[PDB]
Amino acid sequence: KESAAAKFERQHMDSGNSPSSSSNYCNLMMCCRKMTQGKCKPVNTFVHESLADVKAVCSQKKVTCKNGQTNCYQSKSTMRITDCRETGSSKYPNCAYKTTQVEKHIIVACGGKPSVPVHFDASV
Amino acid sequence: KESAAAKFERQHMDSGNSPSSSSNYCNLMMCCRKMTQGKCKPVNTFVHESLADVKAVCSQKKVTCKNGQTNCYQSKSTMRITDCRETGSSKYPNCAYKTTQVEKHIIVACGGKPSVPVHFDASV
Ligand SMILES: O=c1ccn([C@@H]2O[C@H](COP(=O)(O)OP(=O)(O)O)[C@@H](O)[C@H]2O)c(=O)[nH]1
Ligand SMILES: O=c1ccn([C@@H]2O[C@H](COP(=O)(O)OP(=O)(O)O)[C@@H](O)[C@H]2O)c(=O)[nH]1
Repeated sequence: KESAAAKFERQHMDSGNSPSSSSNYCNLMMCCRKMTQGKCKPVNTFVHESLADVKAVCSQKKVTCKNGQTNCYQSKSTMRITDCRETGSSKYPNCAYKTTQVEKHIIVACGGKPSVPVHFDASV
Repeated sequence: KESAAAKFERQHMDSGNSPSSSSNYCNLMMCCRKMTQGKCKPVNTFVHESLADVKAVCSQKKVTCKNGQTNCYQSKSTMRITDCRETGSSKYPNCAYKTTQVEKHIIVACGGKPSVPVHFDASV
């Protein structure tokens, strides 16, 4: 069971950062979205366009998936995204990331009926 | 089991204009620090000072806790803190927070051995 001291540190301590630390976006988001459990997911992209716009990519340009699957689609326009990449100094369970703001076309794999994004393949 | 569509939304979607803005600090932190699981914690403060400085409060000015417990202590000096307060628009599981930065004395409950902060009581 989590100690009261550890609980206080979790709920109330942020010694290493401040709200103005914009570079801290990936650290917090990778944590929030449960991609730092068991191991640090080394690379992950968040998309800041609407869900509707990202869903619409499944009806846009058909392209080769990096893994050779044939259900990938490239966005018709660039999108505002953030790449989160684990730093060389990063070490589990303290997963540290570099935050890179980018505007590139995205490639997603689509699946299901209706066909919706299921995997982020790449930016180009 | 988490659907593929939902997994993509969790891993790859953060729709919005200024994702890394200081205004989003509480949204990110309250999620990462596990205070939005089950329900939105309505009010929470993060402290930007060193753990040593916060621990030092346990040997400073004794004050009664808001709840009548007798193990609270007030910091002799002000500390850099961030208050996170639920917005009007906020409703679980879409917890939404207003981020406000202030410099105030903190009041914490101290417990255990060594006596360390275990609860954040108030700022003054
Ligand atoms: O630009 C990228 C590249 C990869 N990924 C994620 O990283 C995972 C796999 O990483 P990558 O393809 O780079 O390495 P590999 O699959 O060869 O191990 C994928 O599931 C994606 O979710 C991402 O979010 N953005
Ligand atoms: O300035 C504050 C006041 C409250 N809290 C947190 O909010 C919880 C309860 O809030 P409070 O006692 O102030 O009001 P209550 O919810 O009991 O009516 C506490 O456990 C604290 O962790 C906080 O972080 N900062």
